[PDB]
Amino acid sequence: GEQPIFTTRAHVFQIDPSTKKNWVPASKQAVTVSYFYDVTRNSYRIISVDGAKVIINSTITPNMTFTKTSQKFGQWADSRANTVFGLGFSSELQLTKFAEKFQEVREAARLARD
Amino acid sequence: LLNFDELPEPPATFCDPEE
Repeated sequence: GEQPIFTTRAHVFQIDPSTKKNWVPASKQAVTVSYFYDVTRNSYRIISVDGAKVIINSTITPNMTFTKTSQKFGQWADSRANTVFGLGFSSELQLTKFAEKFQEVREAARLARD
Repeated sequence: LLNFDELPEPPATFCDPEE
């Protein structure tokens, strides 16, 4: 009931809630990050898992934005989890492809709820 | 709020060079 849409690998970070200025690593090494379409819920999600620890389970809505802050790093806010996720990539192209997929998914999310 | 008045710097490993 869940189809993978796009898969990449990145280092995952979350912004420190107190200072809002520091990145806390949410994974020791790089982890798999995937976009999924949830056929049961008619929604798109970003899912990253490190064994039995679910690091990212972000449902993507049209309002959410992925902001690139370097050639290899970008971030998006997830109000449901009350956090900001950052992803660090080993090549600039992986960041670009992730950002482009993110924008694609935002419109799919809005078109899917029409 | 989760809003940023200023965007945060990326982690030092993933920053763009400056110079």
